[PDB]
Amino acid sequence: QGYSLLKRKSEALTKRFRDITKRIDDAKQKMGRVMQTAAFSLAEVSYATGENIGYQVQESVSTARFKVRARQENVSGVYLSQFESYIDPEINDFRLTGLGRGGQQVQRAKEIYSRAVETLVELASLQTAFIILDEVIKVTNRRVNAIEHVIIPRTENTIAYINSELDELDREEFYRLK
Amino acid sequence: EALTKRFRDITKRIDDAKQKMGRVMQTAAFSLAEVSYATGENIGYQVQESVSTARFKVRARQENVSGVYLSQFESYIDPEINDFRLTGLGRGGQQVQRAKEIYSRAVETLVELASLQTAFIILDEVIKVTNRRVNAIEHVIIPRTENTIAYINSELDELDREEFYRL
Amino acid sequence: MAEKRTLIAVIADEDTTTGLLLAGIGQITPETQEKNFFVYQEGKTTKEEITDKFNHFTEERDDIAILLINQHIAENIRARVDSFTNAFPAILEIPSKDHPYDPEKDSVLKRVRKLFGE
Amino acid sequence: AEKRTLIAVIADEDTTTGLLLAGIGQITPETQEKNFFVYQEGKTTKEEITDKFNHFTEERDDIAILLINQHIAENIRARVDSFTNAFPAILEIPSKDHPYDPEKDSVLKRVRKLF
Repeated sequence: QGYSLLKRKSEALTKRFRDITKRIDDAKQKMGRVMQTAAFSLAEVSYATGENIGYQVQESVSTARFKVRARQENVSGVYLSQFESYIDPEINDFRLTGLGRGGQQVQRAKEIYSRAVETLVELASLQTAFIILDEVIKVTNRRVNAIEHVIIPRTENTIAYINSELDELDREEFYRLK
Repeated sequence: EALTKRFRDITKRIDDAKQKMGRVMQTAAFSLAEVSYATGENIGYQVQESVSTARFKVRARQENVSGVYLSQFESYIDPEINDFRLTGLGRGGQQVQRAKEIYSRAVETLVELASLQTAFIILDEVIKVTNRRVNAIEHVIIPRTENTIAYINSELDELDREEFYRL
Repeated sequence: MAEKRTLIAVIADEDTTTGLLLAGIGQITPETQEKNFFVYQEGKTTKEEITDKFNHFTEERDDIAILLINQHIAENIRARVDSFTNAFPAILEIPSKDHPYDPEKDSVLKRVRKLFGE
Repeated sequence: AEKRTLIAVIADEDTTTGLLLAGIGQITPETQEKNFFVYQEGKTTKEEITDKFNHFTEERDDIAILLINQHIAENIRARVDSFTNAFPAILEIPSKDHPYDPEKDSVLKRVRKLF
């Protein structure tokens, strides 16, 4: 099997890739919901306490607790970028002031954002794979269409044409020669 | 399916073409025999004797067709090289002229068949290669991506759940 | 290239930036006094100023591994973003609190492409 | 590809004479070598055909298409089936007393498989 095989695999693969893409979109939406919910809870606390969280957070930045470690990994010929988060324990957390009871709400939001960011590091690692995978699907479906909707018809013509040339030659011999 | 029948027909039409080639060529050969017999001249000898450089050559060319690259042949006819001037045929000379005309057109037809077989051969190799890529991808990168994305969605579901604890 | 790249850089609005900074990704290079995040404001931040920062995190700095950017901001400079093709930094377009979800108009594949900087 | 410009022939008397008339024949002036080999049904040995086939297919870099009578190729079907390179393109054609069988044709088999 060749075309009949390719055709089947091509299609099986395009469904698998449609699902992946859908699940990545689903993940992307949840990211949005998760992050805004967290943001809304900081607003709540900021409003309630009068403190400006965004100010305090941003002005206390110095050195990164949350870093990554970046690798290039050869996988069946294609080079992929992978990331692993690493968390420096030498660096302390933020100690936000003037929140009182609201401090625990912020603590929990921080817990959430950290886990969300880790999730982004994993999506980022997923990126090169999906990009390659995208182009493979596109190319593969280009070939299958060429064969089906171009190369075959074009060959059906060529062979029809060739037979007409030979019919005319046969005809011209019946007459010009004998 | 529809496509496999269209391809079966092509293979049939190629066989049909191949047979006509046989008939067309033998008929021409018959007419040279007729002349050789009638005139006493030995056409095969004279023809072969006057060969030096090819009048009829080809040029292999590469044609991109919807992404896939195909090799085509185009016949090239060197005008520097003259035609044969066969001697001792008299009236029979015109019969031989006409047969030469026919053989030339027949050969052009063979160049086209060669291009066609070459097309399918290349096309064969493209399919093989393309299915090799698809299997390579499907062996590792696909599964790995499917897991990672499943895992990622579970993390986010739990985070969503932990936020919605709000009562 | 790879071993030097350990930071996550951000080009994003007030709310997004605050959340990420809480996760602990922010850093000030002590020698150069540079930050690895740039807060964006609609109305005030110029297209030219975004392009500077994008170029800066992407090509001028050797230590950024991942660049997070609000999709809306990247849309302002889509030309520049699409043209960037290097393996590092990995570029991730994400939502804001003002824009949690994607337009229902957009196909799944388009949404996912934009996510990955296309 | 660029070096391949000739049509070579391995064929009987009649077939060869016709093709030579069309103008495909050529003699390398220094080597005195030809791009055609006439075959005779009683006389030409299997070993001698294999030499010429190998010569036009692998020893020479300038042949683009090799024409061959199906009957002749049938004598060396083992060797012909095993040859798979795109160049020279190999074209089995019928001859007198030997009508063309599709299913013997090596290229046509390969193309039939995989449809």
